[PDB]
Amino acid sequence: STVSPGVLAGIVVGDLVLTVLIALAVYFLGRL
Amino acid sequence: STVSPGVLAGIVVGDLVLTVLIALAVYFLGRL
Ligand SMILES: CCCCCCCC/C=C\CCCCCCCC(=O)OC[C@H](O)CO
Ligand SMILES: [Ca+2]
Repeated sequence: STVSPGVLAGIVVGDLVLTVLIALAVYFLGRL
Repeated sequence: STVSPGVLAGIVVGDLVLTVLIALAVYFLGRL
């Protein structure tokens, strides 16, 4: 087979951190 | 190693849930 536990965690934590970065950037670009 | 179907489903849903709440949070905050 499915996915290794390390690959999944990396993908997901990566997904979420990116989600946060985008959210911050939308907020601040919205301050302009 | 390999991730069970149950855990994969739990993780995928946990990700989705945190994603929409992060989006909601920025919706609210951007409104201030
Ligand atoms: C292999 C591990 C990858 C780590 C990735 C972490 C990302 C999920 C973070 C928070 C979920 C919190 C929301 C709660 C939603 C239901 C609980 C849940 O996610 O359950 C997972 C568990 O594996 C059920 O078997
Ligand atoms: Ca995502």
